Amino acid sequence: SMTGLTEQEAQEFHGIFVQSMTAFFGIVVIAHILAWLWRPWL
Amino acid sequence: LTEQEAQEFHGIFVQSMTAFFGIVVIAHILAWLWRPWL
Amino acid sequence: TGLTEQEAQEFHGIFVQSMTAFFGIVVIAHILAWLWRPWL
Amino acid sequence: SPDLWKIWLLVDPRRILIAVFAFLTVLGLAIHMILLSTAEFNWLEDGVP
Amino acid sequence: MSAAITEYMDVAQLTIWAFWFFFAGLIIYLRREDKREGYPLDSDRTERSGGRVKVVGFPDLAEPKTFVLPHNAGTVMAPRVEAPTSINATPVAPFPGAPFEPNGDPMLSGFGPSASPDRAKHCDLTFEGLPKIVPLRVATDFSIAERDPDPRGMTVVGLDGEVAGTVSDVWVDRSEPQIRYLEVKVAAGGKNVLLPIGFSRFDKKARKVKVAAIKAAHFANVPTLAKPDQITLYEEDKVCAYYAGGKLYATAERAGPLL
Amino acid sequence: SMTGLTEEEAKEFHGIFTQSMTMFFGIVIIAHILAWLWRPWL
Amino acid sequence: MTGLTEEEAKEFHGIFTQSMTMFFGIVIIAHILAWLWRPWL
Amino acid sequence: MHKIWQIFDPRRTLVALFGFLFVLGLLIHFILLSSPAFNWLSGS
Amino acid sequence: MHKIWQIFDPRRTLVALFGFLFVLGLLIHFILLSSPAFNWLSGS
Amino acid sequence: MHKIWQIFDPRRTLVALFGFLFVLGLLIHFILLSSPAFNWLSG
Amino acid sequence: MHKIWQIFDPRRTLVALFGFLFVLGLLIHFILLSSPAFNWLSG
Amino acid sequence: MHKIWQIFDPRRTLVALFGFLFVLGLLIHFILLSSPAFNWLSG
Amino acid sequence: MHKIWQIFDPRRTLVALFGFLFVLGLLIHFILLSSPAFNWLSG
Amino acid sequence: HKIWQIFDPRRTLVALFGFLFVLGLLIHFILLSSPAFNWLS
Amino acid sequence: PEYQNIFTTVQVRAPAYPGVPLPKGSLPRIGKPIFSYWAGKIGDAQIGPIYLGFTGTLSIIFGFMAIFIIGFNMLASVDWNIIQFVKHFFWLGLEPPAPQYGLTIPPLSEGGWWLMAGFFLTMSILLWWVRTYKRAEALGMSQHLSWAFAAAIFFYLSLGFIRPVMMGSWAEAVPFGIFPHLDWTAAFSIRYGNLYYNPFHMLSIAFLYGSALLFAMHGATILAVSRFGGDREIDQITDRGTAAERAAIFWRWTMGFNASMESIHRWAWWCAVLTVITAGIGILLTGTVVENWYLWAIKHGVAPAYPEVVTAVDPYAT
Amino acid sequence: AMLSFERKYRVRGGTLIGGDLFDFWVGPFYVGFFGVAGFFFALLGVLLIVWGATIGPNAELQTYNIWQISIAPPDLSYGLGMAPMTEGGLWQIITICAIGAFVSWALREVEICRKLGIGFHIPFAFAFAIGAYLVLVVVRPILMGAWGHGFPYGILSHLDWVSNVGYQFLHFHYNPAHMLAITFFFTNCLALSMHGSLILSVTNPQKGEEVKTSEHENTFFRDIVGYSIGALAIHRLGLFLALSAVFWSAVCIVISGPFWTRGWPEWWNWWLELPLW
Ligand code: BCL
Ligand code: BCL
Ligand code: BCL
Ligand code: BCL
Ligand code: BCL
Ligand SMILES: CC[C@H]1c2cc3[nH]c4c(c3C)C(=O)[C@H](C(=O)OC)c4c3nc(cc4[nH]c(cc(n2)[C@@H]1C)c(C(C)=O)c4C)[C@@H](C)[C@@H]3CCC(=O)OC/C=C(\C)CCC[C@H](C)CCC[C@H](C)CCCC(C)C
Ligand SMILES: COC(C)(C)C/C=C/C(C)=C/C=C/C(C)=C/C=C/C(C)=C/C=C\C=C(C)\C=C\C=C(C)\C=C\C=C(C)\C=C\CC(C)(C)OC
Ligand SMILES: [Ca+2]
Ligand SMILES: [Fe+3]
Ligand SMILES: [Mg+2]
Repeated sequence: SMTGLTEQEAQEFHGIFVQSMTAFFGIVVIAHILAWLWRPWL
Repeated sequence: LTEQEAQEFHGIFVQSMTAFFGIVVIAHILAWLWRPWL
Repeated sequence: TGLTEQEAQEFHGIFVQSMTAFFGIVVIAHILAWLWRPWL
Repeated sequence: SPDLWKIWLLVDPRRILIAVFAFLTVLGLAIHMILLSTAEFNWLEDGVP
Repeated sequence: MSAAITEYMDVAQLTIWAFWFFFAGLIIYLRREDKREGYPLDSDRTERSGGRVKVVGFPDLAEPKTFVLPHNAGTVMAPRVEAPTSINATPVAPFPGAPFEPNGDPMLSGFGPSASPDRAKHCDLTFEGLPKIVPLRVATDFSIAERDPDPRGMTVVGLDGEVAGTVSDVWVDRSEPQIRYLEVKVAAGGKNVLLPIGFSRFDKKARKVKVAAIKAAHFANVPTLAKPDQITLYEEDKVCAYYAGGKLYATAERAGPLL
Repeated sequence: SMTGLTEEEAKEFHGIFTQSMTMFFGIVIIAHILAWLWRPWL
Repeated sequence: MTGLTEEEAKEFHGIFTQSMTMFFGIVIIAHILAWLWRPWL
Repeated sequence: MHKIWQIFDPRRTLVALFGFLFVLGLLIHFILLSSPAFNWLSGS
Repeated sequence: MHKIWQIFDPRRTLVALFGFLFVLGLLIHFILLSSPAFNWLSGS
Repeated sequence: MHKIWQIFDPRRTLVALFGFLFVLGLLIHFILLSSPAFNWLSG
Repeated sequence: MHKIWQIFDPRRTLVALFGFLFVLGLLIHFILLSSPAFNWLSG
Repeated sequence: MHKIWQIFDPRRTLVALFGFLFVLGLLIHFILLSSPAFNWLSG
Repeated sequence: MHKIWQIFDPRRTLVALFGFLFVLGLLIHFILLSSPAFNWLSG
Repeated sequence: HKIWQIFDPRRTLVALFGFLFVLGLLIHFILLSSPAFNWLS
Repeated sequence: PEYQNIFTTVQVRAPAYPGVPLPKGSLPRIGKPIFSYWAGKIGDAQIGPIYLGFTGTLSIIFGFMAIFIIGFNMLASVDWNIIQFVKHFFWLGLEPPAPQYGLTIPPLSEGGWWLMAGFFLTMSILLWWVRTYKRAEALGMSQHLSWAFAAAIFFYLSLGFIRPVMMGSWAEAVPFGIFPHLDWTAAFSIRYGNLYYNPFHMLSIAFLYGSALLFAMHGATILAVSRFGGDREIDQITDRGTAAERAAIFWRWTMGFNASMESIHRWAWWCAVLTVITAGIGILLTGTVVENWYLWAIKHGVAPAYPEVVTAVDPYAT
Repeated sequence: AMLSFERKYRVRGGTLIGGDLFDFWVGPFYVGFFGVAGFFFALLGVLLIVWGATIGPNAELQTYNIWQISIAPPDLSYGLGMAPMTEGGLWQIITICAIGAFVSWALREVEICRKLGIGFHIPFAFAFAIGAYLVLVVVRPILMGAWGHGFPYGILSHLDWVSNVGYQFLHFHYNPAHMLAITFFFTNCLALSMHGSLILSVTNPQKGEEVKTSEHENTFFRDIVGYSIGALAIHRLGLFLALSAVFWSAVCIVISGPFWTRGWPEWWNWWLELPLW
């Protein structure tokens, strides 16, 4: 009620937000695997 | 602004971004061939 | 910007044509520059 | 370009002439001064003749 | 990349020269914005050529810009063109640059320090659309601060110390809560005239308002407003300009010179 | 329209603007040819 | 867009061309004298 | 969890999220460059 | 995905994106010119 | 992409672009001059 | 508990809480990076 | 050339012209005095 | 030359000329006072 | 004697007296700067 | 004598103005406004309310962490003695890392705390910049304040981040202390050969001097015509009154040219902004492309030459 | 020429001295009696500056480089007396011309204020700048006992004077009045940018928006810092900050040398030596 977004509007944005965040985290995970192969830090 | 223009702009934006990323990938391949950094 | 698609197609046509002309002599300049002193 | 004259329908061809003449003069001044700064292309202090 | 561009040129020298080109361009821009008011200039150069030569100097004028006034009060262009206006004065001498002597009574001439433009004949509006400068009789929720003397009932005296009237009411700005005008009941004909706060010197101990601008007898000719409970931008300038003329016209000694 | 210039005036201006620019470039080319003869930089 | 008629534009151009040409003439003579006095190239 | 967007505006949150991510990305890249063992712009 | 442009103005996004990318591209070129390993204007 | 001029004013974009290219042209020329390897003004 | 959100604004609290946690997380990593014994970006 | 006075105000021209000549006259005298080769007041 | 006063008013001109002459006279005297060979107050 | 129809004789006396006093001060100070003519020594 | 409009003689009280309504989804303004009598004598009596959004809250948290770290290290530097903390407070400071560490992260007391304070303060300043951007945007106003704040931030970043990174050393950055950062300012000029001869230092001073000149001119001008309602500058800009005319005419009769009621604020805006823009540029040039500004001035014929009435024999030239 | 609304303001009278004799305009400028006096004060001072440049420090060091031109005050050995023209006497005459030009400029502004019926804030504010100059070349040299303490008239040479005077106290940043003056200068620049931004952002609002009101101005800074000083009071504040900076700068230089001869950091020893610590 403080943002003027309905339950369905919040439901649909969350689906796209989670999917977009998942793809970003996927690229990040791949980038760190490559970074680890280049030069491990632990 | 409207809903229909959103897909119109998005299609051109995606293609323009794809073309820009394509040149970027080519430039980095050439840069890697010239002098690799890793 | 108050510019309908009628007048946004020929401005783009000249703009692309001028850009190609500008990029055409840029490439020649860099080819001459590369022949003079390659930077890579 | 088949029709380059259409440029003068969006930029006034009076303040463009003033800007071009001012710009070319300043650029011409700059390049002369750059050459004067150079020990090779300074034509007033090179001793030739 | 190095600090030296040639044997003599270096990066610091190029950077300072780059600034001068920008600064020259900036001054041209600022001078162009300066010339959105009062241009083209009024000159004998234009008068003698019959308007064929416009005096604008350099840089010339910019394209008009639009100010969309709130509450659909109209759109005003800054580099506008105003109708020619005739001054109420005659030159003291015919050579260019000579001043002018106001015609008739200088206080009522509307010339010099009493000159004023014709502003829009509508009141200045608050953000909600109510008139901004209103008397305290209609701005009921407005009140004088407890620690300050209430101007109502104070005596108004002129330049010479003669009583001009009493403060019947106080006019305040509703948007910013400050006093703008003192409504003075003139004790010569019982007609209420406005006294701008800028021409008012409060004497708290004696509850007296001192007006050095004009004499007590000059309050009868202060410009009046069409509506008693609101003042337009046009009338604000007329009231303030009349008092301003007193700073030069109220007394013979005020025209100078000291010696 | 935008500049108060008609299509025929822009055709007129462009022809002489091109002619003046071409002649200015011609003087420039001669100047650089003389400059190159005087002291080449490449 | 300047208030100048067709005839004045041609008339001003004629005097302007002559005055510029004469000024350029004196400049050329001065530079010839300057070159003889002390050549710079 | 989908009700987090009934509390926070998606447009403002996304801008702030992208802004923080970009600054965080620059911060981590700068820390790695500042550390000699992970500076990839050294040729070694 | 295409729904992003409902809230984000395409006119403001493009100019900000172009300004951001140019500054980022300018910064990276300057960083490489600073590093002797990747300075292509040193002649070596 | 002809539609890009719906949102970008042709007059404002053109002069800004030409000014942008000029300063970039100055910047690259000056960077080359600062480099002793590519300085064409030295002997 | 749960009534804590009847006196604390959930919108203001989460931003303050997440901001503090982010600052705290940055601070601890900075301290560990400062420590030679725990700096993980060395040889 | 008499028509230059239909372009330029004679009064504004003379003030600008006389002011420039006076400044130019002072400038050359000062320049000569600054060089010992042409300073006529040194001896 | 009497028509010069139809161009230059005798009000602004006559006081400007006297001021310029006085400053010119002061300047020349100061110049001579600053020149050792023409300083008449040297003794 | 016609100078008084362009200069007000009452304003002129103030300017004249201001001018002469300033001039007299300058000359005295110039003499004081000159060791040969500095009488305060 | 005449009312000089320096102090408000009679103040009027109205119910406290909540503020122009913000768009939907904005946090309510916090704080119940009060009325200070003395604040009303010189200015507006109302204090508050303030808007504390998400960005302002984060800036506060980042900002406090920086200030707390600085103060803690100041207190640690006097071995926790709170009495000695007060005595030496002006002299206390948080030093940047030592030169031998370069751009690496040193131990806590050897510059590590400085980097954290530098980073947290930088984040709060950047967050505060976003806050100024959003407050203007929420009110439909333009972003002139954000641009001017960004100019000040650019100079701040040049002092402590950009230039030290360019130099490859955190030891070039500014200490967090009252007198220590003055010592840095003096040492900076001394180290790089008299910053007076930095042309961008000269420009920065011209604009800093010009800012005081313009505000004195503009402030006195508006007070001079405030009897005609000249302080109501928005009305004068949109509908030019006699206050704006007399103000413009005064300066035209004085110095031959004038601004408008609107463009004087463009002169004001640019003079203040150019103070820190040139300040930042001049800092970035120092040590990177110029080693000694006095010798740079000698090279470019800027430094005056004085007759050699005093000289020293160089003991190294033997 | 004159502004399109200016003709109705060009009125005779309001002169302090001269009456109708000098009451006229030259182009845009109003001259009056003090415009005539100020112009020839300035003309003589400028011509003596050029002459001082023409003779220079000496024949070999003479230069017309505008950065290097310098007219120096006398040696301190001359005290408060007049010096020979080439040994600082030219500086003394130029200083007198400068004082005449500045005061005439201020008095000409007074006459313009009287013509327009406006307040005298502008000449009053300019008097502070004149007072700061008078402290530099009159009050401090007199207190120090020599005209040679004035700063030289040169674009870069007067910076060398500021540098060396500053290091006569070993660390000039610790000058308490200097710190206060700098605080006002920096605050004034901050206040000027804020005021310029607020006026511009309101009269030039977002695209497709109307001009904002005084409520928007007050609301804007209340939303940021929690306080709005007001449209009228920001001009009082800007004037106060600018004049306070100059007042405390005049104090800071007049106490340096006349009223304090040690290093400026040593002045704070009163605080360090308090028995509280
Ligand atoms: C360094 C080696 C040479 C030298 C190498 C070059 C080279 C190479 C060039 C010049 C050019 C120029 N040189 Mg050179 N030049 C030297 C030394 C000098 C000296 C000097 C005292 O030492 C001077 C004063 C000049 C001056 C000039 C100008 C005549 C000209 C640039 C004008 C311009 O910018 O127009 C720009 C502004 C305008 C308004 C142009 C307007 C164009 C119009 C539409 C065409 C008709 C012009 C009209 C009749 C007015 C005449 C103006 C002319 C441009 C002169 N040179 C040395 C000795 N010089 C440039 C040139 O040839 O330009 C013509 C050029 O390319
Ligand atoms: C010894 C040093 C070790 C190390 C030991 C540890 C330890 C121990 C911890 C971390 C933790 C973290 N480390 Mg580590 N870490 C190292 C090096 C790194 C490097 C690096 C470039 O070297 C990076 C970028 C990180 C980054 C991180 C973060 C992912 C995380 C802190 C998050 C936080 O503060 O949230 C606070 C900020 C917020 C804004 C909180 C709000 C979160 C979001 C916005 C809300 C989501 C709601 C959701 C339902 C709740 C789950 C969230 C989860 C994070 C998924 N570490 C080295 C190798 N690191 C911490 C962690 O695991 O936290 C999860 C932790 O305890
Ligand atoms: C370092 C080795 C070489 C050198 C290597 C290069 C290389 C590589 C390049 C240049 C380029 C340029 N060089 Mg180079 N150059 C050198 C030294 C110089 C010197 C000098 C003093 O020594 C000068 C004055 C120049 C000058 C120039 C310019 C002609 C040009 C930059 C244009 C620009 O900035 O556009 C910015 C300004 C604008 C874009 C304004 C727009 C107006 C113009 C007219 C656009 C027209 C568009 C289109 C062409 C119109 C035609 C359409 C048809 C007529 C229908 N070079 C040295 C000797 N130089 C660049 C170039 O060739 O660009 C053309 C380039 O790529
Ligand atoms: C080598 C150095 C020589 C020397 C060589 C030269 C040379 C060469 C020239 C002069 C010239 C002049 N010299 Mg000399 N001169 C020397 C030493 C001096 C000394 C000095 C105290 O030492 C002084 C005061 C002068 C003064 C003068 C001026 C009389 C004159 C410049 C006037 C001017 O600039 O008009 C410009 C100012 C104006 C025009 C303003 C006018 C004001 C009024 C309102 C307008 C009236 C116009 C009037 C009706 C017509 C004017 C012309 C008339 C026919 C008289 N010389 C030394 C000894 N001198 C120049 C000259 O002869 O010019 C006539 C000149 O060419
Ligand atoms: C090593 C040197 C020392 C130092 C030694 C000194 C000395 C010595 C002095 C200062 C003074 C000042 N210092 Mg300090 N100062 C130092 C470092 C600083 C730093 C810094 C960032 O580190 C700052 C911000 C300052 C700031 C200041 C100001 C408070 C003050 C200069 C303003 C002023 O006096 O206005 C006053 C303004 C004027 C005097 C201008 C007068 C204007 C006149 C009336 C009009 C002239 C008209 C003109 C001729 C018109 C020309 C016509 C054109 C066509 C326009 N200092 C260092 C540590 N400082 C000065 C001061 O306080 O003086 C009072 C001073 O003397
Ligand atoms: C007091 C607050 C600030 C302030 C205010 C202020 N200044 C003012 C005013 C005000 C209110 C005016 O009304 C008046 C004005 O007209 O402004 C446009 C002015 C003014 N402030 C000016 C400059 C100025 N103000 C400065 C400072 C300040 N002014 C303060 C910071 C500075 C600094 C810090 O350096 C300068 C350079 C002028 C633009 C103008 C006054 C013009 C004037 O007096 O004209 C008469 C003189 C001439 C026309 C020429 C000079 C004649 C001399 C004989 C030459 C010798 C001068 C000097 C002794 C040697 C050279 C100096 C060296 C250091 C290089
Ligand atoms: C209520 O408060 C309490 C009592 C709790 C604590 C009180 C504390 C007190 C009294 C604090 C007092 C502080 C004072 C007086 C501070 C004075 C500060 C001054 C004068 C500072 C002046 C200048 C400082 C500057 C310009 C610093 C600039 C630093 C910058 C820009 C640093 C940037 C650093 C970055 C971005 C760090 C990067 C770190 C990398 C390596 C990524 O990190 C890993
Ligand atoms: Ca030669
Ligand atoms: Fe203002
Ligand atoms: Mg230190």
